[PDB]
Amino acid sequence: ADQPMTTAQQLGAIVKSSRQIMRKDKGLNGDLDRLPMLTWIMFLKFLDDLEQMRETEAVLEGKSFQPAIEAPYRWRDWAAIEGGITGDELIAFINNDEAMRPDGTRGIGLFAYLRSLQGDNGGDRRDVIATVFKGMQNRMINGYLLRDVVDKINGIHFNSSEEMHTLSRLYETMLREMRDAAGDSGEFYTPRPVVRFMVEVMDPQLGESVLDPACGTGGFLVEAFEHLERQCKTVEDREVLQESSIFGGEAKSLPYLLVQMNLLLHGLEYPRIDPENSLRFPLREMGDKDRVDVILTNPPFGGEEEKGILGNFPEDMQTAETAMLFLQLIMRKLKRPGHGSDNGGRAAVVVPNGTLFSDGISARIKEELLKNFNLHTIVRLPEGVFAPYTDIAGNLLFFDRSGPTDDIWYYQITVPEGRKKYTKTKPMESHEFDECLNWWSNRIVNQNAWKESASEIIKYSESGQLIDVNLDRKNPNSLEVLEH
Repeated sequence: ADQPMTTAQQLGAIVKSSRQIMRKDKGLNGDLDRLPMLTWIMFLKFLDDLEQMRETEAVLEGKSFQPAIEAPYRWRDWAAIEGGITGDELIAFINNDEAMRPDGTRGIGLFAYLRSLQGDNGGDRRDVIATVFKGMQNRMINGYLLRDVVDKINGIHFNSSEEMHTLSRLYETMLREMRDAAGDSGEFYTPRPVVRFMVEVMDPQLGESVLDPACGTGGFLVEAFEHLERQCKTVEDREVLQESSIFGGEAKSLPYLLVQMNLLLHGLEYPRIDPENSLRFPLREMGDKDRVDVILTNPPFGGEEEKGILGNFPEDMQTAETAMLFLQLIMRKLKRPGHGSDNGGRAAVVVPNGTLFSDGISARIKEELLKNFNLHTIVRLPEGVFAPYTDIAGNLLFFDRSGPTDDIWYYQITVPEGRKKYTKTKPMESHEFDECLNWWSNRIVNQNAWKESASEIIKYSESGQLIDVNLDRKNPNSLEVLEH
């Protein structure tokens, strides 16, 4: 019988006790420094335990195994040995281009090794590990303290990939919270129930490509991958899964590293995450070679882009509003029909009310959307869904590239009785999407769902000038439509 997995309480203890050890290291200043430290250490530990499971699996399947990391650079070589390399010797092994290694031989140091990893066949998990470590550095100065942290993390344990994923989830929650513990009052996060709903209705299929141009710590991409993994029945299916073309963009350092790490731990060979501004490329240079089957995303609800970015967009669509520029990017990146599928690509996009009611340049963007894509469903959510980052209401746009919009289904979810908005401590829950899920493939008008028409929504003057595309439509059954 194998030892039980680390419990949630135990993971918390390890994380807190490690941070408290870090408070003694003069090389580290606050969670700004401590959280990336914990993260690379935790990653090398998780990765090696995963590699053990993969090696074991390959032996059972009579298949060859290729380690991502080779001895003596694996966790089991340098970290897992009681009373192993420590003090100045440890710092040297970590930091140096060349150092005495844990096996008593001189060679390249750990970070230098990880940063110089490269895939055989034109890019694999080793190249992603290298990119991750090129974006991190060891800031601890005291090797005895580093060793002490490594000894705590070494005690983490799991028996399967699923157990590992549970701990990864818990860890990411701790980080976000720590980074919400009155230190950095900010960031933004799509709640899990909203992500799962969006992935469930989008139903990504093995063989499809997926993009999230604002993937954060990778919520949509990881959920998409797990959804894809449930479809595998054969060895061939598994290869398709692991070689999936999965793309992301994320501007924030730690989240950028976290999405790459989690996808690698899920078995994706090459998460393709761009750390720079997703809006920086000329849409007009984009073509079929650039397009994807599925887009799952919660772009920013607000903000403005610098003027240099605007030049990348059509002359009549140069709004500085980030949320609207992302909408154009997403439209551009959907596969056109007749390129592997009949409907072309499909997108699910979280937008604020402002996107819906906006006018001017935004109306032109929405006209283009309605004329060239099928915006078949808009699900409208209660205020508070994104608490505590903002109480603003959210909406989910579902569109594909099949052709122009005709009828648009609206579906409004209401906050449970007696409450007016969700809260951090009382968040929205998955069961609340059940009614919508069942309705999705059995659409009828009712208390929550109604139809609008694109030709009614888009308004032109007699000259044919565009006057309005207002998608902020209210539930005709609601009382706001009754007594205004």
